[PDB]
Amino acid sequence: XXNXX
Amino acid sequence: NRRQVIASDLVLHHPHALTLFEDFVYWTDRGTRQVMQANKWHGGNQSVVMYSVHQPLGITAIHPSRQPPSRNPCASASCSHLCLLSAQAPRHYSCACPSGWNLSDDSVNCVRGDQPF
Amino acid sequence: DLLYWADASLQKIERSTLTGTNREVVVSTAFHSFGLTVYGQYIYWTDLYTRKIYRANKYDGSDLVAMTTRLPTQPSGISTVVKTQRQQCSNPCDQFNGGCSHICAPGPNGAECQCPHEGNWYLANDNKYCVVDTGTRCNQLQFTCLNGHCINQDWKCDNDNDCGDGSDELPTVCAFHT
Amino acid sequence: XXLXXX
Amino acid sequence: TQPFHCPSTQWQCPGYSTCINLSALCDGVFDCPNGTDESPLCNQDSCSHFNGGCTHQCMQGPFGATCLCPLGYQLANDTKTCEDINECDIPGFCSQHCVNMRGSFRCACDPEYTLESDGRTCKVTGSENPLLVVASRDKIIVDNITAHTHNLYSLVQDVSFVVALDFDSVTGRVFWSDLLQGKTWSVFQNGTDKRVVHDSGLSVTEMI
Ligand SMILES: *[C@@H]1O[C@H](CO)[C@@H](O[C@@H]2O[C@H](CO)[C@@H](O[C@@H]3O[C@H](CO)[C@@H](O)[C@H](O)[C@@H]3O)[C@H](O)[C@H]2NC(C)=O)[C@H](O)[C@H]1NC(C)=O
Ligand SMILES: *[C@@H]1O[C@H](CO)[C@@H](O[C@@H]2O[C@H](CO)[C@@H](O)[C@H](O)[C@H]2NC(C)=O)[C@H](O)[C@H]1NC(C)=O
Ligand SMILES: *[C@@H]1O[C@H](CO)[C@@H](O[C@@H]2O[C@H](CO)[C@@H](O)[C@H](O)[C@H]2NC(C)=O)[C@H](O)[C@H]1NC(C)=O
Ligand SMILES: *[C@@H]1O[C@H](CO)[C@@H](O)[C@H](O)[C@H]1NC(C)=O
Ligand SMILES: *[C@H]1O[C@H](CO)[C@H](O)[C@H](O)[C@H]1NC(C)=O
Ligand SMILES: [Ca+2]
Ligand SMILES: [Ca+2]
Ligand SMILES: [Ca+2]
Ligand SMILES: [Ca+2]
Repeated sequence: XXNXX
Repeated sequence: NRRQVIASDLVLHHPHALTLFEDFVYWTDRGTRQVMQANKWHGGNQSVVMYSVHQPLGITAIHPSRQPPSRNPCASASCSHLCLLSAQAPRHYSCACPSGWNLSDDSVNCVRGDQPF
Repeated sequence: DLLYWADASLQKIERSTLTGTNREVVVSTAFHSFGLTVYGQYIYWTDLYTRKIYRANKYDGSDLVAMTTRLPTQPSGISTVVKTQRQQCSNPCDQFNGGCSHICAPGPNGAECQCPHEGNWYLANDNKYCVVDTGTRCNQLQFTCLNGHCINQDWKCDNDNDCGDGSDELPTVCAFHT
Repeated sequence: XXLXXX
Repeated sequence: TQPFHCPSTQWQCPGYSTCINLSALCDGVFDCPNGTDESPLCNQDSCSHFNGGCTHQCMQGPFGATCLCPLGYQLANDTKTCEDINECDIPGFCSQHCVNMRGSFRCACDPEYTLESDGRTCKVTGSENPLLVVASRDKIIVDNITAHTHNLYSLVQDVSFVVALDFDSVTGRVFWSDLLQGKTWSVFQNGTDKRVVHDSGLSVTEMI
């Protein structure tokens, strides 16, 4: 998964 | 004597079944689809035993220690069909018989029930 | 004086002393933790996965509850609003801009100073003045005025101008001079 | 996950 | 060299550099602004009036007598009494059977287990191999737990939806139920000789 907001 | 092993914790999502061993407790989660291990007294030393693609429902630990031996009072019973253990002190066994059968007054022999249904 | 950090991949929140010695896990399995704050006895963090705000005891993570329901749109960032003044102390930068040109920050020992964002700057005069790095320096006997004009340190703050802009006689250096 | 095993 | 404190017969109030001598300690009112000039227990007893009142062992430091309890005992709410802790009340301190003793504990466990070198942990007396079996949808996965290592393999070949599991020690057979097939099966732990137990009458077997 991504780690951005 | 009610105690909490794991509580107020996010390690549990939708746990289904558990089994024990020496100072360890194993359980399966249907939410995260993984089998877990923890200390059975305070829930520490946790780790993931297994990841499963499908939901893991059942779990058992196979070992003789999980299956302690004892005397079999039912082994001396004269009950026909079913002989079920019981907690009553004098005998610790009780005769029973399947669906559609009649318990005779002998308390050990059963006869098929011919009544309609 | 403890430092708390939350890892969104290992999925746990940890604490340690300000020197980073005593690592401990205050709460394991904290999900996809975004920014975290500490107030009172509890620590509060926002989770990107379950879209909730959680709390737990700051020492052992025992009383873990969710502060809100499932928020509609994935909260991010959290802080605490407090009315009481917090640990006030006297900074050295108020007095004559900490003895520096324009920008200073209170460091562990005295005022600590830095140059602006834009420009090929470099530090001079015990790193208290900001000048343009023209590829030139002056030796241990010349004081450096601003813009690079550098003259012998005896005239430095002699209550007489010695440069093209009066940089030497600025009060920033003459506030405490020998 | 729902409770019913089905 | 040249120490930055007061050596010899002086003691310093923490939070300050104020040095006071051996007689100024707890001389009266809390003179040091931090309150460390005096302590709540300061010279409660001289550690000479019948062991200073402490039930086991008194000793006087800079701030008067302190009561010592032997390893296992605990200082009571009243500081001068040492009492026995109930080590069996802590859950899991003794694995199976705990007996509280005077400043001590006793442990034992069932004949299937043997107590370890430490008098708390009990381990299975037989070697065998602790075998963990988990019911995934289309596969019955069995783990061979040994030396902190898990080995995964499939017990049986033709299951569809297993929801429940158990085993019989006498015959060494694993019992499981299939939700889609509506049957209960029994097989040996090596995957051979699978038999049907219930072929009808089962709808949703939650547990066995
Ligand atoms: C999988 O494990 C089971 C565990 O029971 C094995 O069953 C056991 O197999 C042995 C050898 O076939 C049986 O011993 C034999 O017993 C007969 C009398 O019944 C005797 O005449 C032979 O000389 C021999 O001793 C043993 O009884 C049997 N256990 C039970 C409880 O039935 C099975 O063989 C294993 N399968 C594989 C493929 O390894
Ligand atoms: C995980 O296991 C470790 C030991 O490997 C536990 O750590 C010790 O636990 C005992 C009993 O509470 C303490 O007396 C020791 O001081 C602990 N030592 C260390 C190195 O921490 C630990 O408690 C277990 N996990 C948790 C969270 O309970
Ligand atoms: C779990 O693993 C152990 C170790 O590999 C297995 O024990 C061996 O079993 C074979 C027979 O299949 C024996 O010939 C070896 O002597 C055994 N070795 C040891 C170290 O005991 C054991 O069979 C496995 N258990 C199961 C049920 O799969
Ligand atoms: C000790 O005594 C005080 C005052 O009676 C009481 O409030 C406290 O709970 C006691 N603590 C213990 C652990 O005995
Ligand atoms: C002033 O001159 C003395 C001469 O010994 C020292 O160099 C001192 O560091 C100087 N301080 C300032 C602020 O100019
Ligand atoms: Ca849940
Ligand atoms: Ca000058
Ligand atoms: Ca005093
Ligand atoms: Ca005791």
